[PDB]
Amino acid sequence: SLTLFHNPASPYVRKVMVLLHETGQLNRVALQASQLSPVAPNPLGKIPALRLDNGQVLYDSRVILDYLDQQHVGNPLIPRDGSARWRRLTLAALADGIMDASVLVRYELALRAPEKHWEQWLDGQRDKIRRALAVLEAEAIAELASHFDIAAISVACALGYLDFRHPDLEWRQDHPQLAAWYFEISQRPSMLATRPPV
Amino acid sequence: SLTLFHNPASPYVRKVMVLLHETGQLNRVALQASQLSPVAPDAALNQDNPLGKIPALRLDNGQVLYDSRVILDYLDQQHVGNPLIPRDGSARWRRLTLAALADGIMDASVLVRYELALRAPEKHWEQWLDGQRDKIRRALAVLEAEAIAELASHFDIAAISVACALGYLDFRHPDLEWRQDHPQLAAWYFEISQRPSMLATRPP
Ligand SMILES: N[C@@H](CCC(=O)N[C@@H](CSCCC(=O)O)C(=O)NCC(=O)O)C(=O)O
Repeated sequence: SLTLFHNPASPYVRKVMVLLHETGQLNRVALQASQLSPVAPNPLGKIPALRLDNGQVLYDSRVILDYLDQQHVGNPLIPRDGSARWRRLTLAALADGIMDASVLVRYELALRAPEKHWEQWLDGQRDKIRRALAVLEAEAIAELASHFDIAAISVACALGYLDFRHPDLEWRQDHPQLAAWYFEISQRPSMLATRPPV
Repeated sequence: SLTLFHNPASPYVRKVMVLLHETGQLNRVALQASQLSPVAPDAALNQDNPLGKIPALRLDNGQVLYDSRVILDYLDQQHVGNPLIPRDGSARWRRLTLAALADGIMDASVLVRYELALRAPEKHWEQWLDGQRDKIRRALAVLEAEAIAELASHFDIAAISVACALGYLDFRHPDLEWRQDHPQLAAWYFEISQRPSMLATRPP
């Protein structure tokens, strides 16, 4: 079968796992436990990475999601053409950017020695997250609710990661519509099954 | 019109500019200059891309696309020549994976630039810097070992992305040697650097 190089904490892996659940493809993929190397190091250790039967490996998560969305016969979760394609992919990119910034803040606080922390840098990354959440609340609520697709899955996983690694960034208070949407989609079997450990 | 947030230093912007040049679409896209960093944001950019990153592409109706991969995907469908991103089949995912390899080199290279140029020297995290150096080297080794013929076969999304990553290494990290251990990649890069699209999009 397909082998997915996997880690249960990664929000980028989670996107893939949620799509697999949602599209009924989970039983087609074997999860290979894979080691994180955030400080210093599937020869490139890409996570997620998807190995096909010829030994060739696909990455990163966006490429893997694109591939997997074409292997099932249900409604596509990534629009194949038209304005909706780039709108949903931009919303997904917005979510990926929330993840990128969240991961940078996490790696700094969890892995860099305190003496080497840079507050202006950390605040700059926090600001990206705040600005992105504001856009979602102001512009994207109806859009997210319309279809649990590439955009909704990516945002959901970004929000899950914020709760997981950054509980002290309270985001529900200033984004109540996003909070209500998230509470609901959090109960989907795909989301329940893919929560990060501890 | 279309408006692209732009500077000549960014290799992600460069991928877009190279595609525009290769596909004959430059005269459709206005450039809006952006100077920015995570500690010095562009407030005009932030109103369009809340992540505060370039490229971002404002469409005629004011809808904004980002990040670079989304913009490349859109622009590749706005010309009637051979696509630079395969739209069907195994080739799509191989070429996009190679592009992702290149984007990984760029991502690491940019984080290293910000560490060395912006963060105070006494706060430089040597062990992480070493890690990033190694991650870049391993990616280059994979290109050298596995992808040379593939890159030379078509100057497409994969070739453009790799080329922009190499240009960025030379630009921001000239003291990081990459040619010595990757001669086939170096030779390919020397050849495609002579393409008009590459010559026209060099960093300052
Ligand atoms: N995923 C995005 C990444 C884009 C990206 O990181 N762009 C960089 C400039 S590269 C040039 C840095 C330099 O001056 O050397 C950028 O906008 N940095 C601003 C910031 O992170 O605040 C994409 O693919 O478009």
